[PDB]
Amino acid sequence: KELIVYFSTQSNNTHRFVQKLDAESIRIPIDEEERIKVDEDYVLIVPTYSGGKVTQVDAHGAVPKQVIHFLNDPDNRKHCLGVISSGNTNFGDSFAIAGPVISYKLKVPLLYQFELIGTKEDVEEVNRIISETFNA
Amino acid sequence: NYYDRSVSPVEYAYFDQSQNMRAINWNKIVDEKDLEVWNRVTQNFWLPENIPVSNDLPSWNELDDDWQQLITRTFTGLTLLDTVQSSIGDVAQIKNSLTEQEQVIYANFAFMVGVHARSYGTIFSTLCTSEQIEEAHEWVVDNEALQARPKALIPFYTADDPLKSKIAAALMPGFLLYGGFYLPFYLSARGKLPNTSDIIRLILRDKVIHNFYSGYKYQLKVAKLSPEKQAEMKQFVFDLLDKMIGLEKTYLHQLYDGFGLADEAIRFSLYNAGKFLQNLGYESPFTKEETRIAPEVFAQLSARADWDF
Ligand SMILES: Cc1cc2nc3c(=O)[nH]c(=O)nc-3n(C[C@H](O)[C@H](O)[C@H](O)COP(=O)(O)O)c2cc1C
Ligand SMILES: [Ca+2]
Ligand SMILES: [Cu+]
Ligand SMILES: [Cu+]
Repeated sequence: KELIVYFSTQSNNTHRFVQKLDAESIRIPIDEEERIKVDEDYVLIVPTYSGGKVTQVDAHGAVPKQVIHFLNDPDNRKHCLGVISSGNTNFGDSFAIAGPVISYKLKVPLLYQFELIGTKEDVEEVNRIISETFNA
Repeated sequence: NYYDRSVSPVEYAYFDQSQNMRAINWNKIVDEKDLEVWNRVTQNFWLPENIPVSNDLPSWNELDDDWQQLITRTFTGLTLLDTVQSSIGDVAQIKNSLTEQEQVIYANFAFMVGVHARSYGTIFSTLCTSEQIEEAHEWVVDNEALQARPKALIPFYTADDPLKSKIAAALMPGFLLYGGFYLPFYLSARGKLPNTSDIIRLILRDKVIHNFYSGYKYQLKVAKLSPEKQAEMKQFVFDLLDKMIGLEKTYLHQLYDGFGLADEAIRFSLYNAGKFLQNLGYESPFTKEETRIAPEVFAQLSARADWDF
């Protein structure tokens, strides 16, 4: 029962990375009027959208609103085994900070960080980390 | 519907005078990604005046004339590329926009890349002499390897193929300046010119969105072409990047001649070439190994490398 829950905006970078992974995936809807229920254990994969805001790093909007809405449902929240976050290192100290923020809020491990649609190595590594997360 | 029987002014001006003009509609938005990008780049507005590089004087005066000259030459070289993108590259994108908001976003890009070019002047004004400044300008004008890079991109901006113009618009912030951005991060890893690195980090925060957005708009247009023309555009991208990697390598080996920075600078360049390809929707062929730089230098780029509960 390997499962990914993920979010991706209209740019579909995170979507394309997840479709390269072995495990089955479920997409959190872009439309803020729509919600999903997940009743099985999952690894969460989300991009970062804080936009490198500074006050010190400002983590406001790091986690997309649709991901917050999804995690706000305690039925969904309890099934999260860990978070993988994405972004771009050119955002500096704000790189992939959606991961740490979710890791802290849920009390779950930050399993991996990657960029854009990911590389061959990212697929190989995330496949292994998800397998070990569900086995352990 | 008014929208489907009217054209934006820039469409009217350059492509179609047979229809009346519609004002930009910010109340009924075609693409939410435009609003996302507009809000971030406008909220991220900054000016070099608000970063005091006077505190770099101590670490700057400890550097010998060769290192001071390297920094001045490198940054004047980046000033040229920003001048190209501000005055030609980003403004050329306006008329080729898919949406109304995109026309205004590229006007922001042109202004803010102008601010990037201006920021190098703020650094030189504080640290360098009138002689050091004019020498760097002379050196940029007479450096054929430097000149070759913008000379290869400008034709796409002035020619009538919007997709090739868009690829050039993504390649500039996505790839071409990172060979130069290595130097300030290399120096700041040794506690040298730390306030200068704060300006570079503000520049990168803009350029990362510029590359993403140009890449995003490229993918929306190519997706409408036949599978044959899509394959032709992919071949053009890899061919153009191959050529630009060639010219960049030639330039960086001359720029960093006798400093031993060329190898790492080129690996950092290829790392960013990989991200350029990905934001055009193409797989990066570069391994983790051949794009690797020193952890302490990468740390200077990124140290990271409604709730109901
Ligand atoms: C407006 C905007 C803000 C962004 N902010 C950040 C950020 O704070 N940190 C980061 O690592 N990446 C940031 N990124 C990069 C995105 O996370 C990256 O493009 C990602 O691949 C987008 O995923 P998606 O296409 O699935 O939405 C930002 C991108 C945009 C367009
Ligand atoms: Ca990006
Ligand atoms: Cu100088
Ligand atoms: Cu730019």
